[PDB]
Amino acid sequence: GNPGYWFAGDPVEHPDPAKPPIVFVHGLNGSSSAWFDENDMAEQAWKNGYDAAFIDLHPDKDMQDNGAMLAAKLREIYQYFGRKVILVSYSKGGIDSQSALIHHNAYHYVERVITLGTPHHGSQLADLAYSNWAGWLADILGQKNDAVYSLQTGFMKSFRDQTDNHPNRLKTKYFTLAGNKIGGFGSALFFGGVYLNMFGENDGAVTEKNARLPYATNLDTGKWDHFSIIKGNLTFPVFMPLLTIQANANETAALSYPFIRGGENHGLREEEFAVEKGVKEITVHWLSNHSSGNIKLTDPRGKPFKDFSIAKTADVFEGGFVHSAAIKNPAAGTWKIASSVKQKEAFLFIVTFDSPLNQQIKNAVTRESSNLANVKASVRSIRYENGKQAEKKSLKPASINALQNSLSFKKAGMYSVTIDLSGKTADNSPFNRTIIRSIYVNDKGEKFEN
Repeated sequence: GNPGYWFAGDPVEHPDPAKPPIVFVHGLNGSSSAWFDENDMAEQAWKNGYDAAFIDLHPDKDMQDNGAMLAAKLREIYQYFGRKVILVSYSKGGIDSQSALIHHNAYHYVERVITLGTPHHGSQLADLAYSNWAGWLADILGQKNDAVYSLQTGFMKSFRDQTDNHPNRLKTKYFTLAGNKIGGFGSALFFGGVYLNMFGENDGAVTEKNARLPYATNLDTGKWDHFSIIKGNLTFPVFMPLLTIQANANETAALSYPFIRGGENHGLREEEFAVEKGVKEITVHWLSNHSSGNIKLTDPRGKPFKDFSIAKTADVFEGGFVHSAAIKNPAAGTWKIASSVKQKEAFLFIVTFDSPLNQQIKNAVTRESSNLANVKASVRSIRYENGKQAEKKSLKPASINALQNSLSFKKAGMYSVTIDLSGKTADNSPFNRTIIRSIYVNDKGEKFEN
C-alpha cells in the first residue's frame, strides 16, 4: 500500500449514534487491500449500517512506528466522522492498535478495539524465523524486518509488561477473536498449523492462547484460519454484536517439540533424523526460497517416499515455499531427507512429532527426573540489538546438568536460543529434538520469556 493513507468506505444514508464508524487495520506485510481482495468486509459494514475507514500502516515496521502513525491518523479520522470510532484490527494490526491507544494516546478517538487473530503474546513462527537454523532462509526471504522482529514472543512478553498495567489500558474496552482452523494438507497454512499444533490450538499463524488479552472479552475460538478470519461474510456478523455490547472480561479454558535443521544447498543436501519407537505421526517439512527442488524422504530400511505436497509459506515466512509430508506410525530408526536442486537454495528442515516422548523431553529440560538416557544438548544462539544481529554463538554438545550454566542473558537485547537435544529413550531407540527459546532482556537486565 502507501503507509499513512486512509479512506472512508461508502457512506451510510442514515448513520446511527448507536453505531460508531469502524476503522479496519491490516496486519503484517499487508495494506488496506486485505479488506477488499476476494473480501466483502466494506460491503458487510455498509449493508449493516456502519460507516467505515481503511488505513495503510507500515507493512514492515514495529508497533511503535505503526502505533504513532495510527494515532496521528485516528485524530484525522475522528475529525472526519465527528465521533469516536471502533478499531477492527487484524493480526499485527491489533498490536499497532494498542500501541496507538495506550502508548500514543489515541484512546481519545476510539470507543473500543476488536482484534482478529492478533498475536498479543507473540508468534512462535517469528521466534522460528529469528532462530539460528532459520538464518539462511530468513535472509534471502527478506523476512527480517522491524515488524517480524517485534512479533517474537520474548519481545511481545516485554510489550505486554509495558502495556497491560499502563494507566491508558483501562480507558478502552478490548475484544479478541481467534481461529482454531489450520490449513488443509497442500495449502499455505498447513506447515504453520502443524508447527503451531506443538504449542496448541491455532489458526495456522497464531495460537489461540497468544491471540488473547487478560482484561479483554476473549471470544470463544471460531472455526477460522488466519486467512478466513478477515472474510467479511464469515466474521463481520460474528463481531457485529461486539461493536456495541457491554461485556465483561473472560478467560478461555486451558507441548510437543520439533527437530530442526537449516543451511544452504547448491546441489544435493541430505539431513538425517532419528525417529524414536512409538511415534504416532511425524510431519516433515522442507522450507525453501524456491519450489523446483526434488524432495526424497528415505526410511530406516532405505524405502523412499516422494509424496510431498508443495505450498507457499505465509505470514512471517511469506515469499517462500514448503514441501510437506505426514507419515502415520513411522518406523523407528534413522530417516533421511534429501533435497536435490539445480538452483541455489537456503533451507529450513522441520520435523514435528506426535509422540509420548514429549513428556520426557519437558522433564529433562526442567527440574524433573525422566526415563531418558545419555542426554546431550548443544546450544546455538543469536543476540539482536534494535532489530540487528549483534552476536552469534555456537557451543559443543554437553550434558543437561551443564545446559543451565552455559546459558547467560546479562546483556540487553532480543535472544534466540536453539537447544539441540539428543539421546536414547527408555526402549533404547535414539531421539532428537530442537527447542527454540525467545528471550528479551531490557536495560535493567530483566528477562522476558513466554
